[PDB]
Amino acid sequence: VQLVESGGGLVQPGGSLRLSCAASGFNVYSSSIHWVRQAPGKGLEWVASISSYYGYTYYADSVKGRFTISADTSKNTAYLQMNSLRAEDTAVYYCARSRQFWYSGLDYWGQGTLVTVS
Amino acid sequence: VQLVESGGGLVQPGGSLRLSCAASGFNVYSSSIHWVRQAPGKGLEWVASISSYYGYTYYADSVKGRFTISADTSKNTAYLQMNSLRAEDTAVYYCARSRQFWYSGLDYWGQGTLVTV
Amino acid sequence: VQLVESGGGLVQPGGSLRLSCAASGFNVYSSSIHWVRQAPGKGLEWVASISSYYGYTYYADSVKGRFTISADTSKNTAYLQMNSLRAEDTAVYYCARSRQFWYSGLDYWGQGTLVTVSS
Amino acid sequence: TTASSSLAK
Amino acid sequence: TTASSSLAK
Amino acid sequence: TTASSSLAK
Amino acid sequence: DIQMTQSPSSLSASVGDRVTITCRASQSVSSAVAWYQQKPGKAPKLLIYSASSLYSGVPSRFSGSRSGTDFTLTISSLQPEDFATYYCQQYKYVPVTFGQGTKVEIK
Amino acid sequence: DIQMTQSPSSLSASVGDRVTITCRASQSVSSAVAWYQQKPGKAPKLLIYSASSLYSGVPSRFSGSRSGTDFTLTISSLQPEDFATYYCQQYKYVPVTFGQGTKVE
Amino acid sequence: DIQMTQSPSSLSASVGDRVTITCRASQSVSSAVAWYQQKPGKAPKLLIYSASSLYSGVPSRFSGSRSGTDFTLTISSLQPEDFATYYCQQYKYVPVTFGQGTKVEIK
Amino acid sequence: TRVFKKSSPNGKLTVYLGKRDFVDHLDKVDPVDGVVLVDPDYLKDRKVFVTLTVAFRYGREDCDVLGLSFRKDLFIANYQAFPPTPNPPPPTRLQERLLRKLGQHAHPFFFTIPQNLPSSVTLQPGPEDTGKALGVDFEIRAFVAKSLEEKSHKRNSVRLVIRKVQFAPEKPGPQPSAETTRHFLMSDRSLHLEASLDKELYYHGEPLNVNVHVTNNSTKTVKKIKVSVRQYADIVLFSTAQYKVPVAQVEQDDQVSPSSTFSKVYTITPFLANNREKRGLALDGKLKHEDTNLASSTIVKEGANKEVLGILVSYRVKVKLVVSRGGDVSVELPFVLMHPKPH
Amino acid sequence: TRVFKKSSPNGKLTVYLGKRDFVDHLDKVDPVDGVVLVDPDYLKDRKVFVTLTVAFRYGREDCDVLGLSFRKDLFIANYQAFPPTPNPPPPTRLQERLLRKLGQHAHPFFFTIPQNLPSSVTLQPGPEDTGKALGVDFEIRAFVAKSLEEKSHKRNSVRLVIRKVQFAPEKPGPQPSAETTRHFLMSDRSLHLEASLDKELYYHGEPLNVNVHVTNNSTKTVKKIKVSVRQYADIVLFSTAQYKVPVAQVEQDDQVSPSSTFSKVYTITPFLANNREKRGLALDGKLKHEDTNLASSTIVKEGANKEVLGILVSYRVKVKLVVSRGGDVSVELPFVLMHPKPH
Amino acid sequence: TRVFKKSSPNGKLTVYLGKRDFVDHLDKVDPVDGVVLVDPDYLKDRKVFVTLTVAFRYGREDCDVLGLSFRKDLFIANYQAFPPTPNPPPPTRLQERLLRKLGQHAHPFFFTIPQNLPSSVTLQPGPEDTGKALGVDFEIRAFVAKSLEEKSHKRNSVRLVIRKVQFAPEKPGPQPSAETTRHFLMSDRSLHLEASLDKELYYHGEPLNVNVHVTNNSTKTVKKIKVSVRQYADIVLFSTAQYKVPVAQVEQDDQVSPSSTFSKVYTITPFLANNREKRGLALDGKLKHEDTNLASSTIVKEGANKEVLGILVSYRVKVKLVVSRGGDVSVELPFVLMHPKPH
Repeated sequence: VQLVESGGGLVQPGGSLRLSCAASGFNVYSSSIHWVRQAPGKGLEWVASISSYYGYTYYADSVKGRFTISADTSKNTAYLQMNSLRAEDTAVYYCARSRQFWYSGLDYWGQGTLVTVS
Repeated sequence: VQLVESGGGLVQPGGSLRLSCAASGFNVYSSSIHWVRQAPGKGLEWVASISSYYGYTYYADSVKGRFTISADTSKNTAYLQMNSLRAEDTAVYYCARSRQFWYSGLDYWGQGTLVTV
Repeated sequence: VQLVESGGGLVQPGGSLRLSCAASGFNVYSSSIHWVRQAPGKGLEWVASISSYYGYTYYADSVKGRFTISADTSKNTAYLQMNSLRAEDTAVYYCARSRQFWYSGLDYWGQGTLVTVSS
Repeated sequence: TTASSSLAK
Repeated sequence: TTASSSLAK
Repeated sequence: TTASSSLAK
Repeated sequence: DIQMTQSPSSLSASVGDRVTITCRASQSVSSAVAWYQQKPGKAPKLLIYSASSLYSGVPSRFSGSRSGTDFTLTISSLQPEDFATYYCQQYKYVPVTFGQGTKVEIK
Repeated sequence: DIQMTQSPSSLSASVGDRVTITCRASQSVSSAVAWYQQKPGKAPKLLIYSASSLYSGVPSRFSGSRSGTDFTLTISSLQPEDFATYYCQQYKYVPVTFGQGTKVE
Repeated sequence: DIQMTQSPSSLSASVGDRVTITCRASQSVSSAVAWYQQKPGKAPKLLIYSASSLYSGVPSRFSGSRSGTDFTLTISSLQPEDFATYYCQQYKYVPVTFGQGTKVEIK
Repeated sequence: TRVFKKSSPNGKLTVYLGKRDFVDHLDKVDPVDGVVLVDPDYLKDRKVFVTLTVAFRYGREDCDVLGLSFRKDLFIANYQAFPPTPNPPPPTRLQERLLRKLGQHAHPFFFTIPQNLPSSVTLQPGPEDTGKALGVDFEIRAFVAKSLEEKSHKRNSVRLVIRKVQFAPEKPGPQPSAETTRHFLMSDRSLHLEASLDKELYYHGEPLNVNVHVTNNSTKTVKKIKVSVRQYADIVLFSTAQYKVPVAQVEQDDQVSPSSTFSKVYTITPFLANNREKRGLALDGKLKHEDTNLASSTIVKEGANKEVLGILVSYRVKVKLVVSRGGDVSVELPFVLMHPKPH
Repeated sequence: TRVFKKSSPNGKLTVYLGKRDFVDHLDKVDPVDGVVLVDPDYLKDRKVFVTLTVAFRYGREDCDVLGLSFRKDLFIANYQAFPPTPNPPPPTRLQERLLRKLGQHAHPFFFTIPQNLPSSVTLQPGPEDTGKALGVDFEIRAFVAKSLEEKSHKRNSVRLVIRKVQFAPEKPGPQPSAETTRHFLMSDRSLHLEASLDKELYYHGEPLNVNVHVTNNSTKTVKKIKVSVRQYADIVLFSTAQYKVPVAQVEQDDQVSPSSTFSKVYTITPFLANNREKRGLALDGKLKHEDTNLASSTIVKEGANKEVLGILVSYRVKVKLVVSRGGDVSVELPFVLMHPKPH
Repeated sequence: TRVFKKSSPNGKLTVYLGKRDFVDHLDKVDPVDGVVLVDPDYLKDRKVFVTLTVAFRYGREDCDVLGLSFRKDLFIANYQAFPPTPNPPPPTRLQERLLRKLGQHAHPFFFTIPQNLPSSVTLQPGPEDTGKALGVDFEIRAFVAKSLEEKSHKRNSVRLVIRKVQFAPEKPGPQPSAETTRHFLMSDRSLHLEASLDKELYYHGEPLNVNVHVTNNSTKTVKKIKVSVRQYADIVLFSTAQYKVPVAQVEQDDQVSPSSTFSKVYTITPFLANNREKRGLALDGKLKHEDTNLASSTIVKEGANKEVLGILVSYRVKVKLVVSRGGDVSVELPFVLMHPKPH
């Protein structure tokens, strides 16, 4: 089982970018994909999520409407689109699995990818 | 407990007038207001009634469509509109209460008021 | 009880004719009317039928849409419209009664009348 | 048709 | 599927 | 209102 | 209409007497009858309701009873304040109907 | 269609003989077969219905019987007024089908 | 938010010691606490879930337990591979939240 | 006194009955005793029968083409009028006087309704349907037959409808009142309320006054206040059920501010005129199709048991406080609604 | 002669019957006797059972997604075909001849239908629904199992549909007729009417002739005339119920004047084609999905009792005289409707 | 460890319970044992009870105006908490430790769920309706009362919902597979097919890979192929019924040509997100209003009997081969769907 990220790098202030999380060895109909982030050296924060089995998605209030989430269940991957990046949001971002039935913490963590704004 | 009238007086044929009946001490959701009339010295006659609890109203055939009866259940009073008066309708008019459950005769009678035409 | 059909005779190629079958002594709600035909000297063949109780009608595939069958249940009578006649369809035509409940063969037969096609 | 009659005192 | 057979007299 | 307490070990 | 008839149109008596007044229905009204008292120039008062039961507060020397289609109001012992006019009505069917009316007096 | 065949096309006999006529179905129809008689120039008459039961009013010297999917009409004793042509049909599938016909002399 | 307090902000020990870390919920979250380990640069690993049950493959010298709303993570016998920073979490109410972080090191 | 009568279209079978409405008092119920009259020659030694039935019916007997009668019986009894039985069930005064009129060509008949049975109650027909609608209706049938299972032709039988109805007790019960607190999740800041009525028992159409009092020692605002009267029908035809509907209500914008106190009285009246179209509203017993009061609240006996065998209907007032940013609070309280013991 | 057969898809289990339609005569009903053939080595240690069931089924086996199978059972019987049970239930002529045919791989089986059961009946599927609709059906099921409670399987079982049907009695009953006198409330002047039929019993599709006679010695006018034939379904499942629908009717504008006399004969025919879409119409027993007559009227046994455990269906004529300005009057009368005794 | 607590608004009556999700093992089922604490002065002379009900409820307790509570019970039992009843049914360790915590003011209470009962199951509420929808629910109630028939009151009683749920067995059974040979009416040329799954038991949301094989040794063409997972909800409230609905399906346009062969594996997942609006889909036990998975498939005990009341739910895959000019064919096969045993 493995989980991989792609899409990080550098972004202009006020620009937009998209991030991806490809999952191997677990199914996105008995699992979930959560995105949590960490400004360098600081305590990590939870930002965005998708729960495919029920169909819902949830976000944090600090990013509502600016971040958005989607997943493909045949390619077995999850994507998020970030609009209008700002100095408050530049950080490293992780994608991670959670058991769906029933939530038992973030088991498997992607290798982390970073979003500089400059 | 009392029933009071007002609005009588003088009229010319072809005109219209409105009469009122204010009820004190009884409520118009467990009772009803009836109107009956009497040409001077003659035997009295029944003309109109309103039964608020069921919502219906009734009239005499000499008078259907030309009269109309109405009541307000918050002010606890009744009104009727007499359209197009004629010599045949000149009379004294009484408003009277009846038990709703169940009908037992007109027992509280207003003081009577008159309509000259 | 009797069955009679009439209206046959001479028809043009590409013309049309209407045949009638009047039933006496049996009802067109506990029975049915069938039509079968015979080129001279040949083995007869079934063409059309109307089943008034259920409301359906049926036809042979050689004739579907070109013929049409109909009946009146107050006049106790059947009619069919032989449309777009042609050389292949000239023959004698019979109207025959059948039991409705339940089918037991064509047992009252009209006298037969014929449909020539010619100029 | 439900009717009534009389009966004595 | 519902079929018939024979049965000689 | 469905709450919890604490039975001890 | 349920027509009403009442007789006699006028009558007279003396103090203490028995008096009878009759109201006759034009159709077999069951028991939905009532009787009212009218003094001259003044509003009524109901005396008998449901054709037998006397109304509260009335002195029992008034009295009525049913007889088939014919309803009888009586005064058991007449008094010097009875001299008025009396009205019959039915109330089983709308429109209700009031009677011809009759008067009672001394001599 | 349910095709229908019968044989022989023609035959001849004498008064009193016992003669056979056979009709064969191209598909396994049930006992829903009937037979008719046609004199030349005249309308038919039905002789056998449901492959066994002879029709009312027919002299009982006519007969028929089912044999699997081969239907046999035999006449017990031919008489001087039987000389006509005879037909076979199935009737439990539409369109119904009539045989090629046979004659007797 | 279900805010979180975590203390001490930094700790120190030697090989073999028994060390304690506390996380106090600002509201009475029942038992949906979990604990994670972050080495510098590297991605996390989850150590304890449902506040008591240690996760598979973890050496049993890690240990934690509930106490009211004061969740306690301890290391039963610290070893030279433990020098990292550790994070508290609750997962009953969305949005899930975060510890402030606490490092562990030799002296 | 007077007597009702009904007879077969052949006129040879006639039933007299004392009263159409029967009172019950939770320890006693009047009998349905009467007399039946027959032509002794016509009956030709058929037996003469009468049968009380309580039926959970549906659809009208108008001979409409409806999907008639989920016709469950709650109870049925039998009496043999002719040939005469032994003495039981001796004639009451009324039957003695009836027979003194009618002579020996009439025969007495008698019943006692089992006490644990409903009142006559009809559910209001929805306008989208046709004809009458379901309701527990009493009925007394009289007929002549050789056997009880016989086909019972229309000329052989006759039908008469009766009601079983309840009236107010002679002494009132305790006043209905209730109170409630809504303290916030952790802080002592609280919303609190009270309500009370004039009486437990009301006559139909008489206005109810509900008192309301509110204590708001909290930051939230009470936006709007509702008073409703709710009707409850405990259908138990086959398996326990319930149907509920508001029969009247009043609302006002008289808000209560934060850190504030308030009180008011609301006057409310149940009546039928403005409920003319509502389906499932329970109406008191109808003879044929007459209008009548909202179904009077039928009351259980001192010994409760299951208390419902057909339809059982009751009313409750409920008051709701509508609160800003969520957190509404409500209270409910009972009352009974019926006519007084007729004079 | 002929014999019907069905078999399991594995071919190891086969059932034979002599008839698909069973007649009943209200004093006797034909048995469903037959034979079942099985591979005696295939069954190993399982046992062969045949079970009759008559059920108030709904829905269809079309594999549709419907609210399927109100599988109420009225009557079920089971029989152990193998291992060989003792002598009851001695083989009939048919069973002996079947055994002579098949050999010892076959074993006989038997049933007898209780008298108090319906005919096959089906209510017409409304076009707004999908698949079949409800109607009491008979089914005979034969299967191999370790125990009667064991799980079923396609290869283990075979399932066959049969019908129970009734035919006309050997002799007709009395003529059907009725009359009525619409006298007004007090006036001697009156309206009077009559109607009568050819017979009590009719074959399907054969025209009914209703005689009508009117004696209008009154001031009111008979504005319009109608003749209708009504169908009644006395459906019972746990409660009593009924559904009634008109299946054919004819109007006539021939008004009857005041102070007048009139008579006429009207001819009417019940038939299906113009009732094709009407829901709730009761059709006679279907094998799979075939069209068939309006349901032949079920006739009660001489010893009646209740007689109703499923659908009971009957017909009546009724004639309505549409009197202007009140006085509307009608009359109804019965008849039975079924095929003649085949031969 | 932990305990769940509920109490009356008066605070005088409190119920402690050990677990909310009770499990059954098909040979044993965990008890609902617990303890109830009551103020010994408040109860005065009232008796104290706990009562368990499993009910085929409908509607919701939101005080909405719905057609509430078709409240048929499947099972009900009672236990006397106070005054102290004799020994039966001696305290478990959990009961004793609860008593050590609470002291003499508490008293233990006990139950055994009979083996012949369902799990918690709920039918999905239709969006056109309001509030909750039907589903068999467990509920435990405790009250202080004068008698078991005495009237209820909010301060007198307390309510607590619980669940009964089933988990996967320790070892799987045989792999599901099925095959068919569609030969035509007379000729040997035929259409042949097969299908199979990975295993018979799956966890919720884990993909099914259904294997399919086709061997078309005939002239016809297989036009389209479809895989569906069908859910079956057996309703056995009083008369047998079932409602069956497709919960996921996939289509393959890869037609199979005449005289040709084909095979493939299709991946399919049952899941709720795209079935949100579909009424009648059976969901697993909700506590109050929570979202939750498709109902885990109830498994019958080793001893069969009927073993069914309320709702029983199972699944099957089916593969349909659409064939040109008719003659279509399908195959059907079961599987079970439930969580693994938590640890």
